[PDB]
Amino acid sequence: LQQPLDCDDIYAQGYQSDGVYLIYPSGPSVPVPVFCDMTTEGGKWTVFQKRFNGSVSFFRGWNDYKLGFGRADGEYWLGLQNMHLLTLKQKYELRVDLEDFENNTAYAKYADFSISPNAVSAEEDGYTLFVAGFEDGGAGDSLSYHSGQKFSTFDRDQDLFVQNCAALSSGAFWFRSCHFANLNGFYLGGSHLSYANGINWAQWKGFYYSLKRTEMKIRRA
Amino acid sequence: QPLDCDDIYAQGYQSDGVYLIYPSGPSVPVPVFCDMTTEGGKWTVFQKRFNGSVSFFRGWNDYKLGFGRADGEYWLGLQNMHLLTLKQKYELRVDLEDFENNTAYAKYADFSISPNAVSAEEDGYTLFVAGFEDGGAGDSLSYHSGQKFSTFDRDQDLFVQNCAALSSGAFWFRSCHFANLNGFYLGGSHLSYANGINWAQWKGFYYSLKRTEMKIRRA
Amino acid sequence: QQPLDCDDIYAQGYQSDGVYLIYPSGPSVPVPVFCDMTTEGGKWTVFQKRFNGSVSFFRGWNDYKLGFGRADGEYWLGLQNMHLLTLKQKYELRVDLEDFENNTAYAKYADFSISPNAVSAEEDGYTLFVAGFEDGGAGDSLSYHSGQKFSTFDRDQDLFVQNCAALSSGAFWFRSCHFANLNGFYLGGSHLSYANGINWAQWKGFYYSLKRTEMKIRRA
Amino acid sequence: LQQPLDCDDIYAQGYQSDGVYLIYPSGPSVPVPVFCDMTTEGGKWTVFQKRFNGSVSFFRGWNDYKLGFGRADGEYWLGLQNMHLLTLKQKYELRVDLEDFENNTAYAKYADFSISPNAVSAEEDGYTLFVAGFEDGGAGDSLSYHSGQKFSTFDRDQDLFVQNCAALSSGAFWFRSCHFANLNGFYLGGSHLSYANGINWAQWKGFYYSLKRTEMKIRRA
Amino acid sequence: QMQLVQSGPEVKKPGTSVKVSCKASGFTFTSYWMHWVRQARGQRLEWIGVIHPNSGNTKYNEKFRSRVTMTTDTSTSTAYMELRSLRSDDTAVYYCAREMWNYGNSWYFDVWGQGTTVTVSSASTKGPSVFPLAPSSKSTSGGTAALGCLVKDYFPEPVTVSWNSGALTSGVHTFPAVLQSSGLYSLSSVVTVPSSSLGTQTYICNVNHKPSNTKVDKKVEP
Amino acid sequence: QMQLVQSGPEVKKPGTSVKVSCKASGFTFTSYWMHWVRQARGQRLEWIGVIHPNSGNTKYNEKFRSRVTMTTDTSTSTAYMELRSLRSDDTAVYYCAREMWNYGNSWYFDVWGQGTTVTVSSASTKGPSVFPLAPSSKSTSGGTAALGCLVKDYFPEPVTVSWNSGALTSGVHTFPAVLQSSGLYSLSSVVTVPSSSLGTQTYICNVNHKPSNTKVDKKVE
Amino acid sequence: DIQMTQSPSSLSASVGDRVTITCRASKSISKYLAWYQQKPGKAPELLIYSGSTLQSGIPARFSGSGSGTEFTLTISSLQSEDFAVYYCQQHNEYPFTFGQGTKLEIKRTVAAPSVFIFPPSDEQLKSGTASVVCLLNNFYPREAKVQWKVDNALQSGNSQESVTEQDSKDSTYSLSSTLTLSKADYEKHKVYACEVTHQGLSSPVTKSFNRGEC
Amino acid sequence: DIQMTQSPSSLSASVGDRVTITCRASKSISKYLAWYQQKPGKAPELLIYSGSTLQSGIPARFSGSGSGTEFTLTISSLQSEDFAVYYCQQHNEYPFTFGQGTKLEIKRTVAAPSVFIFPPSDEQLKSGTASVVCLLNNFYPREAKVQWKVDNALQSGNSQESVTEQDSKDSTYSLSSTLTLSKADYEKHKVYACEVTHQGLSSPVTKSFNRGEC
Ligand SMILES: [Ca+2]
Ligand SMILES: [Ca+2]
Ligand SMILES: [Ca+2]
Ligand SMILES: [Ca+2]
Repeated sequence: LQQPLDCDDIYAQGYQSDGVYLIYPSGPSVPVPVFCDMTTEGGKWTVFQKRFNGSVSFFRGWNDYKLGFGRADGEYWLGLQNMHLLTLKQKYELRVDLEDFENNTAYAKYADFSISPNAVSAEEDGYTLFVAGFEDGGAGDSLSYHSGQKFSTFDRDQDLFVQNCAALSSGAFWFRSCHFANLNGFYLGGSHLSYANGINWAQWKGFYYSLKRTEMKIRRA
Repeated sequence: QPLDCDDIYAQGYQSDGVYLIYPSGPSVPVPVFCDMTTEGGKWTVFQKRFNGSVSFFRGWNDYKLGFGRADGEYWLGLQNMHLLTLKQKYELRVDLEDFENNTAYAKYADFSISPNAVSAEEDGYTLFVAGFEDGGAGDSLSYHSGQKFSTFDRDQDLFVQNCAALSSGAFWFRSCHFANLNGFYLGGSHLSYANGINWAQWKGFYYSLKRTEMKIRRA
Repeated sequence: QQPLDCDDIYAQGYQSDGVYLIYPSGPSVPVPVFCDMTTEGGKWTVFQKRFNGSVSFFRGWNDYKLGFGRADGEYWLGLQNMHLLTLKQKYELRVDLEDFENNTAYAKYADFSISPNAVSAEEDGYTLFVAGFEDGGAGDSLSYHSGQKFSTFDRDQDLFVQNCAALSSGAFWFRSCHFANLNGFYLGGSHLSYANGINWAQWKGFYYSLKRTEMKIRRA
Repeated sequence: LQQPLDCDDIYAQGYQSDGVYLIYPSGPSVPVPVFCDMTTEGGKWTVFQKRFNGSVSFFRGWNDYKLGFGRADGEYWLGLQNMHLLTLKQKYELRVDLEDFENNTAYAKYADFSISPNAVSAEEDGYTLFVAGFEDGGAGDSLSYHSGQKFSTFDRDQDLFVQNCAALSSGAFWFRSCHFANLNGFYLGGSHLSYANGINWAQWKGFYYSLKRTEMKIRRA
Repeated sequence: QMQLVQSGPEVKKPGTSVKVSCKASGFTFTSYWMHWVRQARGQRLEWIGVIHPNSGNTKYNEKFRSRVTMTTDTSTSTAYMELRSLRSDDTAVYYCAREMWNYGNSWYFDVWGQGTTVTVSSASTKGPSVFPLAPSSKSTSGGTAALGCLVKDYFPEPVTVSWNSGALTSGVHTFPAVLQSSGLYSLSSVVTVPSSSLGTQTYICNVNHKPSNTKVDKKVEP
Repeated sequence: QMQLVQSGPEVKKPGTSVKVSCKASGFTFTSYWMHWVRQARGQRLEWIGVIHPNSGNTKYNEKFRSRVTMTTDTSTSTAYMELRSLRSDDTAVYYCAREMWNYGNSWYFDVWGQGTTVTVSSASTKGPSVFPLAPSSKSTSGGTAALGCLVKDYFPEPVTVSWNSGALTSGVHTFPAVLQSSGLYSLSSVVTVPSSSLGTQTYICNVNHKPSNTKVDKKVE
Repeated sequence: DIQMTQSPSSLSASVGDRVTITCRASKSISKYLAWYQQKPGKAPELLIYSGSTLQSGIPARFSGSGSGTEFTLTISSLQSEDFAVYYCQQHNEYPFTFGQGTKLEIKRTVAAPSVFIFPPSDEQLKSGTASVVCLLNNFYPREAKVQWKVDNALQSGNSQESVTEQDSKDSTYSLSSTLTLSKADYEKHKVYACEVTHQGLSSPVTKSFNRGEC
Repeated sequence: DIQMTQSPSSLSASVGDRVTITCRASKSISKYLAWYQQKPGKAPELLIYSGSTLQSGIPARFSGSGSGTEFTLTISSLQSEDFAVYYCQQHNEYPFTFGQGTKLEIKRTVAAPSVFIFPPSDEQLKSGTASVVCLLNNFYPREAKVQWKVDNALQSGNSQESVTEQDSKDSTYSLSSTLTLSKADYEKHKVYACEVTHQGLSSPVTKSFNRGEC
């Protein structure tokens, strides 16, 4: 009769095998399934982003990115509203884990992470992204450039660019003039001669390289 | 609050009839008919047909929110169905009857709508059914497992044509159905192909059943 | 613990008729209503009040779904709210009427429901159902309306080629056209126009607009 | 267990430091963050209105004022819908606290306060404001003039004036013929030659003086 | 019934720490705020601080920070207060008090414990020395004379004085103890009796000092 | 207070099984993870495995799988660890320890039991034979000579040595016991005393071997 | 920060009288104040709160008023249970100060003190210390003054006094003053006397003795 | 998999000094490491965790640093409570290894061992076994070596020794070496002697006796 709203609670419930689990970010009325990485760096990771097959297209609309889309098994996106509910009621830490086509792994951690924190309405505030202190892993620091930016899609242009950077990048992200990280770009599978439109982490493999796997993890403070 | 009808059994009600359950939450209920008699009872019914009066050739929105009367023929609604299957594991039973005073059924151990899907809409409310226990009728639904729900509004089927339109109904269609329990109520045999309430394995594609209802119970 | 209807409020321990909070949706949000705990044993939930004529009831389909007005004075509880009550309990109807000659009348119906046992009220148009009728001062107009979807100038559900809701200057579960138009225009007495005021056909005919009007509901 | 819907509940939860807190006025499904003044007059104050920096513009539309807008940290407006949920299920006391640019403080208290009380729908009723018995602080009684008036914006003119008093006043308020208090006016920062279009409390500093800080507080009965 | 049961008294040397417990009954311990207040004898009460058991949040008085720390055991419904470094002036009675709730200012205490008298001093536990206060014909006013006992130099409080094993009570006046400059307490107990009855009746004051386990009976003669 | 109470010591033959209990008090047993660790004397600590009481999920060390099985009795707040087939090298002190939670890696043990010394050996319980270590004029350095007792051939540990029923403590040195090749233990206990006091003062060592219930008093001259 | 000073320090009245106590604030404290009633050797009990509102179970004769810097507590007609010490608390701000305390005592008829002087016992003088005691038995009002004179020389800094609480039967106080000197200091002088000043006397009474007189 | 090797194996320092202990990792272990403090015959207590963060209640003088393969534990100024054994744990991966253990002992002044030799008692010799004991009393540093000589012939594999832990009062160790031979073998030879080598001595001391000297 007691509900786990995040996946660090599931660690406290007594479950440590990484897999699909039900958490109640809204309330006990309706759950939403997610995949949790209980193995990496002590575990307790809630995953709001997974990509590896390239099958699911992430060039979706503002509504699909608000409500969430995909399968908790494979590639998916948890949904901006859900993300806002978690970060609203608890303080969270970010880790992103990346992999290229050369059997190399990398990552980057951010101490604080929140979507539109202390915003009375996420819509009005555009679901701004905030990230603070950055601890270096394999990859560099791309997200600090994005902090303070509303989430943008080809439906809703919030970026600071005259053009629609979400449209030019074939993805969705908290864009500024334009991204240093486009983890929702098109899965071009390796190197590409086009500019900054694939799943790109600028500081690790530049703008002309599309990763193979991608997932963004979240844990309690 | 009872979110399913097996809870209602625990609430203290055992007469089969119309009952209120709260699948979303305590805010809004939705009435259903429960078969507390069949095989010990505790069945939640998301599908009823017998009179033929209510037409099931409806749109995707009616099938998402549900349509009909819990007394007679109705469809509970795909969203409601998803809320149940999302938070508990369920068993499937479908009960059929022809115009020759014969009964049949088929049971499936596991049953889920869009399982482990962050949003049912995006997944098209896929149907999943696992281990099948044979009753009177054959196994038609195993052919449908893994297919999104399709209507003449929204074609999700694997067929170049709109199989929902050709079948005069809505179902989790593949190339085309072996079971169209929402087809047109043609009431007996029909010369048209696979457009009535048809269970292929029991009475073929050219026979429209008289009664039909799809039941659900906890694990 | 939350009272979802007003017969619960009787059980809560409150018997003075007035405005009260009940939770038909759930404990999340209440909706205030006025309850007539005096008339015929009390426990009446009121989903309709009219007397001043100030509030105009010629509203749209959306206002009649969500409800409109003040629980103190004239108001309409809302078709959705009403359906929530009638969906989870069996209810009795009483309507109490008054003319401009200091006369009172009423009519009672044993069963009353809005789209009973309907998986979705919108799809069914919030049909009205009334069964056995017990006569008070006024006649039986509502039995003519049973089985009819609720109609407004926004949404015409009536059985008439014209828009009977538009011709009647009100909203009701219209058929070919009403015998009861309790949401018509408050013409305050007699009127030479046909069947457009607050009219109870069987009590004061089609050319008489009542002074006060209220429709009450109690558990079975 | 039950959720704290107001901030007097939070006092009972065991938190007395004034800051940002989550309360659930709708239900356990979705919270809304608010700032609570646990210091002033014993505390337990829920704040539905904050202004001081002048950064956030309060000349917004009816939709932003219904759902709420701003940051619970700095300046914000909680949103009339939420305000209606609180006043609907509990009886509340009002306090508004003001400060000018001359290092002076003032306030006014109203015993009862409600948004659209006993209204079957707050929207239809225009979120009418009701305030009762007034205890004098530094400022006079300006809100008693406004009781019974629907909330008006340049989107929705509900005021009793032929003109658009919301538009002429550069703000949103429960306007009558026109305000004696426009705490959502334009942040004109001191004295101004224009008429009754800044943050004005008529009875304290008149119509030609715009206050520096402003916040309208609510506590249980 | 709503009751707060504090710990017994403690005697501590300067610089040491004391830990006072206060157990609650008759009300849900997690719902109400808990306050700690001390009352120096014949002086103004000083508010120590506040703690809520459910959240554990604390708010101390500015002057007592770094010295006092408050904790709560939710399982046993007990609230603890501990003053780390003690000081001779901290000698006072320490109370635990519950803040009622009341739709507004609140911040007033409706239910209290019953005192934990804390004594801090560098003196060591010492027994009393009883001395008679003999009556005389010069101290006789009419037909009533007075006699007494001087219970001098003892530590710590308290000592109990009774006359003839409690058989004599009328006319007795046992005075409040005084703290002398040596750090030890001293009091006197007197009783008025008829000057005629001095010859026949025997008068004995019974002094009992439990901290050192000293029972003494002293007879008085003119 | 938060305490973990382990079972007493056990002596087992090779190939048999031992079952160690560990009872919890002062904290909700179902909330925290429980770890099992062994410390061979003067050697590197070995982590056995983990079990959570609420879920019953287990994760063992690779080398101990098939041999160790963990269970928990929720009603009594007790945690059990059982090693099925024992081996002479498994002689060590076995601890039960709780993993704290701490918004991250956790997986470190903040509260420990107090040891269950487990001895595995084919030797049988045998009582000691006490022998005097007499002082002499040749073992006298100036005015202080040394004497002692040799508590030889006993099994299992422990044995307690005291001089004059504990009345003599200054100068005493009871050495740690040694395991001889015969499988039995042997120690020596000495004390330095003035050579002049040998004539008047009597020295008696009191050896107590509780496993066999042997109390012995031996005088030295 | 926010001192609280009560007045009067001591007030004496009889049953049935109207009594008033005042609590003063150094700085503006707003509407919010609370009063307590402490019986001897008991925990304080709360009476009034927020200046004028009384707690449940408190008699109607208790009533509070005031705002800003000055506050007052009044009782319509006293009763035997009402006599105690009353304390005023700060209540508005979070430093939380308390009032100095006001003694409410019963008023009886003025009575003079019966004075007795007790020399040092021979047991004391053996130890090396001498204590002279001066008793003022059953007297009202509480206000009294004792002065020690050795060889007609006033003494200070070497005498301590104690006052018993008001008696239950006759409502009279009693005072004991102890003059502690060493053996040598006691023997150098001859005449010892305690001088009592009290309202019931015209001129101060002197009870005296000489060393080895009795 | 993920071995842990601590250094130094044994460290000796005095009060007030700055001390540093190091834990080494075989494979990259990331930020995560923890340290423990185990007193003799007690359960370990956790000090540092995740490499650099200390547990609540632990003194401020404890501090940890390092990342990757190398880690360090440092104490600003020692105290008497600090002397114990310190252990390093793996913490990052789930095989979970521990560190070899580091002895932290107090350092005193070099003192030579008072050597005494004890022949076998007549009670022993009756049973059929003889044990010769060599005591090295109150000596520092801990490092010492004892060699048994029977008829000036070195012995090995038949002698066992035990060392008491560091004394509390004078911080000196003590060593007891037992040479166990049979009755017949003991009687074949005559002179038995234990040869002590220690830092405080120039050349090894020899304490001896003769069989049947009595
Ligand atoms: Ca743009
Ligand atoms: Ca198709
Ligand atoms: Ca029509
Ligand atoms: Ca206007």
